[PDB]
Amino acid sequence: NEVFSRPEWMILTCLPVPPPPVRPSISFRGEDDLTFKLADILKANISLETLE
Amino acid sequence: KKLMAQIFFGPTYYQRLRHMVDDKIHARARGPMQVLTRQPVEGRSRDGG
Repeated sequence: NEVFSRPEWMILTCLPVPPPPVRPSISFRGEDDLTFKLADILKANISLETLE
Repeated sequence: KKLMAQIFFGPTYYQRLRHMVDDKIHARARGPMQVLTRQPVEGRSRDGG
């Protein structure tokens, strides 16, 4: 559906960052595994940009 | 009054199992909720729901 979908939109050019509620910090801060994965993705993107 | 039907009677060995109601009774009324989902926690010992 063109209004709400497009074949190009399937190829994600931007990854939304879930807000803090989606990634609660568990007290032991104790960031969840999803936060670590997001940090790794951001580091990879930064390294790629620096290389380019 | 004497029972109409005679009753089978006698000693027998019995064991009290660890399962007791005192530790198997729980009740919740707006207790703590999980931060992840803002829903009641699990476990009576932790005042769950």
